[PDB]
Amino acid sequence: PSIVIASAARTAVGSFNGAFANTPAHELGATVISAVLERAGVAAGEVNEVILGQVLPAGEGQNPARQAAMKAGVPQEATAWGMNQLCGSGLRAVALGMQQIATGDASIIVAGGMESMSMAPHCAHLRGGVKMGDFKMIDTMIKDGLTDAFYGYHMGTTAENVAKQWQLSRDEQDAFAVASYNKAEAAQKDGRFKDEIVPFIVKGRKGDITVDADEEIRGATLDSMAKLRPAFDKEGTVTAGNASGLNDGAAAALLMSEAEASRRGIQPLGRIVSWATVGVDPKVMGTGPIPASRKALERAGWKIGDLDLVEANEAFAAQACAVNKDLGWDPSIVNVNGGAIAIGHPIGASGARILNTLLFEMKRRGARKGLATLCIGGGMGVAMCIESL
Amino acid sequence: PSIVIASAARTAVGSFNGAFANTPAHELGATVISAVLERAGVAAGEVNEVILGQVLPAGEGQNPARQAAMKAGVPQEATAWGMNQLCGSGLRAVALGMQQIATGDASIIVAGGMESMSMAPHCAHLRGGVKMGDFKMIDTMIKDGLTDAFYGYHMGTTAENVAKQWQLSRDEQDAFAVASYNKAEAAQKDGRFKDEIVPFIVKGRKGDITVDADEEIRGATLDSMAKLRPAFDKEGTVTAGNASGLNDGAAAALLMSEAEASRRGIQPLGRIVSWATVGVDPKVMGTGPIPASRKALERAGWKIGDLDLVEANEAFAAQACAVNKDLGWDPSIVNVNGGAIAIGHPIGASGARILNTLLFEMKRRGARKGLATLCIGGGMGVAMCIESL
Amino acid sequence: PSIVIASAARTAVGSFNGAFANTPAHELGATVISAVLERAGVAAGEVNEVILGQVLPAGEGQNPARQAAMKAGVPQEATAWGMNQLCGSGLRAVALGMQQIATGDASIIVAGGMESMSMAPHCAHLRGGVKMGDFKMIDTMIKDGLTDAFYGYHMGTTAENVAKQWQLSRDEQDAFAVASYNKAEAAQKDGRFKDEIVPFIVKGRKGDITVDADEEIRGATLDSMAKLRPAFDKEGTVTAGNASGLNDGAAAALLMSEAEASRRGIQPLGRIVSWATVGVDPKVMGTGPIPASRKALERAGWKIGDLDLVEANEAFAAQACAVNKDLGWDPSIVNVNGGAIAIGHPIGASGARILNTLLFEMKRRGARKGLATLCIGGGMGVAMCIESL
Amino acid sequence: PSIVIASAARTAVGSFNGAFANTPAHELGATVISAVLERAGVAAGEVNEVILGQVLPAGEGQNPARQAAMKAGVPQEATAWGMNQLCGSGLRAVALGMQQIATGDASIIVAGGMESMSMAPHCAHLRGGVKMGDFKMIDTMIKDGLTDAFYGYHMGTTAENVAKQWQLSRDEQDAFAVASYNKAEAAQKDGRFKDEIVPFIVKGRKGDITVDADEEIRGATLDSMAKLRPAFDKEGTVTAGNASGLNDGAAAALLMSEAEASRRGIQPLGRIVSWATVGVDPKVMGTGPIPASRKALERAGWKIGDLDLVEANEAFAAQACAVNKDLGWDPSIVNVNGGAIAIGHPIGASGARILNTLLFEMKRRGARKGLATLCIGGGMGVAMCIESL
Ligand SMILES: CC(C)(COP(=O)(O)OP(=O)(O)OC[C@H]1O[C@@H](n2cnc3c(N)ncnc32)[C@H](O)[C@@H]1OP(=O)(O)O)[C@@H](O)C(=O)NCCC(=O)NCCS
Ligand SMILES: CC(C)(COP(=O)(O)OP(=O)(O)OC[C@H]1O[C@@H](n2cnc3c(N)ncnc32)[C@H](O)[C@@H]1OP(=O)(O)O)[C@@H](O)C(=O)NCCC(=O)NCCS
Ligand SMILES: CC(C)(COP(=O)(O)OP(=O)(O)OC[C@H]1O[C@@H](n2cnc3c(N)ncnc32)[C@H](O)[C@@H]1OP(=O)(O)O)[C@@H](O)C(=O)NCCC(=O)NCCS
Ligand SMILES: CC(C)(COP(=O)(O)OP(=O)(O)OC[C@H]1O[C@@H](n2cnc3c(N)ncnc32)[C@H](O)[C@@H]1OP(=O)(O)O)[C@@H](O)C(=O)NCCC(=O)NCCS
Ligand SMILES: [Cl-]
Ligand SMILES: [Cl-]
Repeated sequence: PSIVIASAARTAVGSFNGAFANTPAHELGATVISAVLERAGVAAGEVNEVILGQVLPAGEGQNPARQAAMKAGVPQEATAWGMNQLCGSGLRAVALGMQQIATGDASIIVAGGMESMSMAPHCAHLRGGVKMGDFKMIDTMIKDGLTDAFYGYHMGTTAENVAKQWQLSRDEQDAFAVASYNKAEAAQKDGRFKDEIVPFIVKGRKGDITVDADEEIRGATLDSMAKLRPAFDKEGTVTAGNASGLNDGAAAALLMSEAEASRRGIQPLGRIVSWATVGVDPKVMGTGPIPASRKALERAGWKIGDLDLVEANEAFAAQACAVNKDLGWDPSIVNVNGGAIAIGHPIGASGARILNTLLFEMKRRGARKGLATLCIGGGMGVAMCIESL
Repeated sequence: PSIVIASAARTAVGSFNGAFANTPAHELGATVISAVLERAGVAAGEVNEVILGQVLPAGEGQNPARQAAMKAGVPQEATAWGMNQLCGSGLRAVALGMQQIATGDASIIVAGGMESMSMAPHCAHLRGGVKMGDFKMIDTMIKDGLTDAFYGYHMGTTAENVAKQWQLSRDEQDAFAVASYNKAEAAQKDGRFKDEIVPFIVKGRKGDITVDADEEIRGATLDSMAKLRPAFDKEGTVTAGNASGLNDGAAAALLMSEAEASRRGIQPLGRIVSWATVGVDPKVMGTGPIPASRKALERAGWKIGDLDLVEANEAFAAQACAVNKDLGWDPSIVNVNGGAIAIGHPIGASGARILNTLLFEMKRRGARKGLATLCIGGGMGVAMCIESL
Repeated sequence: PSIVIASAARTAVGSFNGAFANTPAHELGATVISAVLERAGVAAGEVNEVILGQVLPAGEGQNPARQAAMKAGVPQEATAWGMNQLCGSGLRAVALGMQQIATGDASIIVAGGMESMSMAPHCAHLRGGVKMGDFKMIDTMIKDGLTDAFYGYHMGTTAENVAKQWQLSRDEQDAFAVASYNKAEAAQKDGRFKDEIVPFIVKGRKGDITVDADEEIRGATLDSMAKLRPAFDKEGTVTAGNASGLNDGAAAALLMSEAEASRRGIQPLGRIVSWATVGVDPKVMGTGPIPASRKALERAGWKIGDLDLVEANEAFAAQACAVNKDLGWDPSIVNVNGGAIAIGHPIGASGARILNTLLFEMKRRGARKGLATLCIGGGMGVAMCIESL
Repeated sequence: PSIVIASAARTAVGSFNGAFANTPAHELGATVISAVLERAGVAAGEVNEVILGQVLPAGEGQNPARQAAMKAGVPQEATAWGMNQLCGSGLRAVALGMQQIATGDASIIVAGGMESMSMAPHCAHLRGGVKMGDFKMIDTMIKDGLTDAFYGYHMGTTAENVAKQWQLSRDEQDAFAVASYNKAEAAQKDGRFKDEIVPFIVKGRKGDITVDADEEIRGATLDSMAKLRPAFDKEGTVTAGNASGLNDGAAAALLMSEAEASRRGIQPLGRIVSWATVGVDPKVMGTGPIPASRKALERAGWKIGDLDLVEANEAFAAQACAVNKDLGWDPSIVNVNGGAIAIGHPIGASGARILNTLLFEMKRRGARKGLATLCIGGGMGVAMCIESL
């Protein structure tokens, strides 16, 4: 069978404790679900299932994916569930939703990801009681999202391991960072994000605020990156500038068979040709996209040179430089409008975020063969190949 | 294609703050993952992916499914992720794992569920700061697992609504409870749970303790159940006895193609013929399995009378009577060895728990056509049809 | 015997989460202790005991009064302790320190009060453990400082009771408020607070900041005060403007016998002639100063008309108007430089704050007979009479 | 003037999380206040002021001393306040109340101490917000009661400093421990605690329980105490047996002039002749009573040999041996009925607890000149001399 992406939308990537500081994840997910239905002309009463990836759902209630679907207008007859493959969750939900229609068990799937790292609460197991002494209040964002459970240190330390393993100097990593900021700043000015971004209405008590611009996009220079202190180790290279930040947002895509799009007169953004996921050593989780993209290309029967456009998520400057240096694809086609270093890294939603950036990127310049991939904590990677119709 | 279940295992369902009081979820998941590999003769280096459902992973670290696979012995080459469809998570992971091999994207899948409601922490959003006044510490088990996010009350209140519409007397619900305990009492005595249960070693500081028996099995009487006070409403019918409890445990199943099983000389427990999931009104979420089982049966080409054994999860006595009364299947084949009212309700693992109980019961008494289904909070249901080889 | 006040000092009253947001109470107290020693020519090695009132010391460590004395330079040979009579703590410590020298058990006492309501933590009894359900995180400032333990409502409700019992209109309370702001702002412009205020250096990571002005002194308007909604009752008269705020600060005074001051050539600010404390009904705790000041005046043998200057703490506009209406003293001599409505209300330190304001105003204009008094939560009041040497 | 102790009472010292696990301090204080009034024939409407020492009042509400007086029956006209000199609060409150009558400002004072270390909550300053990362939940009992704010370690470490500097072997410390337990067991068997102890009725949901016996009194052996591991240092000498525990309780005494007692026909337990408090190095806070008792004896004009009975609080076995070795008084008259090692150490109430034990023992065996003293955290000590009428 053939599965296409009829429409795709995403909210503007918000800053940590920024515009979406007090906005739950499912409310951001409800906006993109309603948006992909409007952009494709499909009614809510036709969605079979909603698949939204989310890593930090603590305190939001029973199944925020169902809450997002019901709030967006999807009726009670449909189903919904959340998945967690860390950073590659947003892209795997699209592949999982692709398999739902592939196995003949569904006809229309709204799949994507949503994440609100600002609303992540602090937790502590208190059922057994604390008879005496102090106890830690654990940050769910850091513990369940940003710390490798096998070695105990942050994901930035795994980037330091990649930097030591590939011999990536502080100047070479900062040079890759400023390139991402310069490509993202030009894209926001030229309006290359307006098609992907659906405006979100932050309902506040002191009036309403419309968010329709990635607020983590700033202007960095090569000298403003050499003054940043290392954020993870006292003798390291990864700083707050050459590393992706903590962000909120949501993204989704409307999936359907290739015959259904022709029946509805829908012109899909692209067709899902192949997907893949492979694991690596958690010490060097940043090398995840290397065998994942090659396995995706191997299943699609495509060479690396056949690709016309690449979206490789920039979790860190060290991991992004190695993947580009190793795969050897033309860096002029990788993250043409910037990357997660300049846009943001909403863990649950970043998988579908770079998919939105890629799908509209293939349409805007006439690219035919695209590829999106991300690195995953704990030593994993996911990749998907998209062809234009 | 054809997907079979080569092996299945489950831990004993532990009580709230009982044997697994201080045991993380992924440790229980590691035992079942390693068990299904031993019972089938498949090495750990052959698992492509691990799909484990889990509702309450707060404070356990990055992707507890990955931690369970690595601790069980699954190498770094494989991938892993967690899913959340509330109570139907344990069963949907099997269907999702079936689709991985169906689409030719995987060869060996270890799928199931794990949940540790005792290790569920209390949380509170504290990033924005508390300027003044008291703030609540939210229990993640109740909030993210046992409260409908659309009406705000407990799952027990939804059972009262099902009881009001289906005319289920106070005595008729207690009669279903004692029937579940008496069938569970006979199953534990006759040893019909020893094959499915894999022993877990609770390593404590005062020696080691082996857990290989469901510690929630007691002897209930009809008069000891009519004196229980309603635990959810001041004037109701749902009590602590006729409702599922808070429990810990894990369960899984090894998935593989039917040709691969014959090539390895494995005798599969059964073949996955059909699956389905549909949503219902959140007011009567206990009626989830009603439209789900018919959709699963219609895809398999089976009549309702064709089933030889049924495992319908007993979230509440009210919901179980309604699901049985509407489909009209012979009550002698539903939960022959007892149900969740007497065994326990590990949210993430209950979907695969009743699958293990069904698979080993179908094999020991020669049943050919089986069906497992559960109700899901928020108004959903999941069902799977299994045939024996 | 005769006990005089050789010197007195106070820190600038800081706003809630303002200049002293991250400054512990004992650090503010150490500055005032060092100040009263410099202004009197007495060394730190001569202080026999340090008595500092403090209402909210939770989480600050063992006996913050001892920490303030040690940090200020008082040697280990001396003693120190903290007391708690709520809002009258700052003034009762002076009377208690006066009794130390009166009974011949001490010769030089540094007495006063300190409070940091911004550093008040949230607490919860967790030793018995929370098996199930949510639990409240109790604000120590609200619970242990601003809530009557006999009727359960805020201290602002007791002001409403005083307003209802004394028939104090909303316009009369706001008129008293703007009068307090105008007297304090004009006093701050004319520099009538520089003598009392000792500058505090808030050592922050982004440089040092000197605080030498009560930062809650603002310009209020009658129309900007009549639009404020009542903060305690939905249909009431006490608002955030006509009520004292939550504030941080410290104040103290160096006590010594009248003969020792003449031996040291010190000109004391005043002599403590009489003191008194009496209790009232907790429903109308604002009437505390009424029988306390009358008992203090009778012990000194003074009539109400004999007073030349009065400092009656303005906890609320309702409580302050009632005290003036009952005692009947000339309002032109009460709070000449403003009150707690415009300066601030650090509960533990407010008792010594108005003492500093009274002592320095009596000295500059030649007043001989003064009286300071405050209302106390739970239905109490404290008052002290000061005569000039 | 002359101030006598007309009556005295105390609650049984409860164990940590024991009989008084859920009993607030002021409820224990209300029982002792009512008890000292009945034993002297004085009504509650005659008490001028209530002075209760308390170290851990976090979360109990506004001024727990006021709550204890009101619940015991003291009318609203009277006043009440709490003081905090750590371990010397219970005894210094008696001295402060003695000075109230000495300066002619009061006639009848109910003074003592109360402490409920089991009800001590965990706290954390959360107004400024936790931007990122984990934060500790501070135990108010450990932080504000048992940790030296100048060196950061527990009070047990100060005992280790005393033990190393005074040449006190670990076996000599354990030998002092069993002597305290054996003297307490014999005193409890012979009923020498019945006069001082007033029964407390713990009102629980499962019926009422009368507590009239110190539940921390057990039978210890020399070999069961020499096998205990040091609780403060990994290679130390202070164990859980030779150190005082965490306990709850309350104690008080009714103070009045010697002439007023004769007017009422009251036979006082003793007359307060002298009191004193002096500070020492916080490194060796256990040596507090050494210069404090010498100063108290010098104010009374008594030599050490003039004492007939001594109550020296046993905070630790190391500090108690050093105080006896330096002062050189006959150990046969010190703690005849046992000490805090076997009875308990309620911080706020220990000062008045050993006062009750001293007052009733001096009366029962005819002792004339007595002395009570305790060591105080942060490097202080307090002592009081009592003579018989
Ligand atoms: C690195 C990290 C800790 C930054 O945390 P942060 O401090 O709250 O973010 P900030 O923007 O405040 O960075 C701190 C400083 O750097 C500055 N800064 C950020 N980006 C900059 C840039 N491009 N140029 C210059 N300065 C920059 C900030 O303005 C700030 O200024 P300050 O010195 O006054 O504080 C966070 O982004 C991170 O850990 N990212 C990786 C997390 C993650 O998702 N890992 C998994 C990926 S798979
Ligand atoms: C978990 C649950 C049992 C809570 O009841 P509970 O009040 O917390 O149970 P308790 O903590 O009071 O302790 C268990 C009590 O039940 C009693 N009990 C348990 N099984 C019993 C039996 N078979 N016969 C008689 N009494 C029994 C115990 O003796 C105890 O009595 P007690 O209250 O006097 O001490 C249940 O009411 C519930 O809330 N389930 C929610 C989980 C859920 O939603 N499942 C469906 C998912 S859709
Ligand atoms: C009354 C109380 C709850 C105020 O709470 P608060 O909101 O945190 O204090 P605020 O100053 O921030 O009041 C908030 C609003 O009122 C405004 N406001 C405050 N004082 C004002 C004034 N004098 N004129 C005009 N506006 C004023 C603030 O600017 C703010 O407006 P905005 O936030 O809408 O822009 C608090 O001050 C209080 O409870 N005090 C009681 C003290 C007490 O009990 N003492 C012991 C009694 S013995
Ligand atoms: C010493 C201290 C750390 C121990 O706390 P604790 O361990 O909770 O006290 P416990 O009652 O639980 O004693 C626990 C252990 O010691 C043993 N123990 C206690 N008292 C004993 C005794 N009298 N004889 C023999 N063994 C004893 C217990 O049985 C247990 O050993 P176990 O593991 O074999 O069961 C704690 O009491 C403390 O900090 N005390 C200091 C109090 C203080 O500083 N007061 C102020 C003085 S200035
Ligand atoms: Cl002196
Ligand atoms: Cl009197």
